Amino acid sequence: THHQYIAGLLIVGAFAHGAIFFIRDYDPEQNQDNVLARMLAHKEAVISHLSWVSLFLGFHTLGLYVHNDVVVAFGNPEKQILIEPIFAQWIQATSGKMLYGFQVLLSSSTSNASVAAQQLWLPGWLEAVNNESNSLFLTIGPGDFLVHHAIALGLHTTTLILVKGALDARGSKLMPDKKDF
Amino acid sequence: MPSPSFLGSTGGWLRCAETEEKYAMTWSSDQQHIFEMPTGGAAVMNSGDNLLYLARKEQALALATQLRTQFKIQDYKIYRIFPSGEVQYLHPKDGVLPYQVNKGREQVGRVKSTIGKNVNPAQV
Ligand SMILES: CC1=C(/C=C/C(C)=C\C=CC(/C)=C/C=C/C=C(C)/C=C/C=C(C)/C=C/C2=C(C)CCCC2(C)C)C(C)(C)CCC1
Repeated sequence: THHQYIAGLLIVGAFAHGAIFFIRDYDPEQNQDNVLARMLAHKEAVISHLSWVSLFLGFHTLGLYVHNDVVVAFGNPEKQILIEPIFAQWIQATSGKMLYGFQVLLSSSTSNASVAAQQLWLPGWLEAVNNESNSLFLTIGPGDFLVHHAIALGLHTTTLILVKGALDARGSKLMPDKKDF
Repeated sequence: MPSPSFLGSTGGWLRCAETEEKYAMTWSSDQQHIFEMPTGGAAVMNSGDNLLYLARKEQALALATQLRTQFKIQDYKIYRIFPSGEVQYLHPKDGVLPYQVNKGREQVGRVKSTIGKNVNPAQV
């Protein structure tokens, strides 16, 4: 979490100085005709998509959460609309397990894709992931998915907030002389 | 000069007011009236001109704005400097600022586009 918080810091520092670059160093007269100047001639469409994502991942992540709490409070945890991240379960299938049997990656040691480069280091791979005592690709399920859904929600919202502040830095409709300060 | 009497202290006997420039207003006051200071309660306005002390410029202009709405009286405000320099900063033209005057001039005026271009081609 130490390096995690400092990672978020460096991200914000990069984007803040990017906004300063657009204010004190950008010039539409020189960078014209490329793709960078073409961005902020139509950037409103990009801001629209990002706002839509921020609303979508909210009404469903937190909406699922409210359903979970309300139906568990009523004494029916089974009526709860549970969720299974089969995409994140596929990561566990990639670990070389040969007992799955539903045409997933690394489910059979005879497949040429699995046979390719399984001569030396794969024996340790399969032995290291087929354990409940290590932290090499843990089990993933509902309480594991819905938080990743929430992380996507918060991170996409954060992305929009960090980008639009640098986009509407020279001016906006509320204030087009923002560059004059 | 006969000035309205006010009680409550607060305004007077401030060191900062003594070391800082002070404002002095006046008004005709053809009739005995009762008004309110911008920083005090109520006080009776005596006949003839009345000189007061003010510590802020906005305080010196809001009182003139309030007097103009009551009755129709010309206002005079004089702004003194720290040592003893007394200059007429209010109505240097003696013509009301919103109304048109003959003595015209331009100070700090850039005549360029509206999005920006903050460079000034000429200060005077
Ligand atoms: C705003 C601003 C700025 C900044 C920006 C930025 C910083 C951005 C970013 C971003 C980011 C931060 C990104 C990231 C990324 C990544 C990517 C984009 C990738 C990719 C791809 C792929 C496809 C992959 C694949 C793979 C491989 C390779 C192997 C393994 C597996 C996988 C799948 C992963 C500037 C200053 C400029 C300007 C102004 C302001």
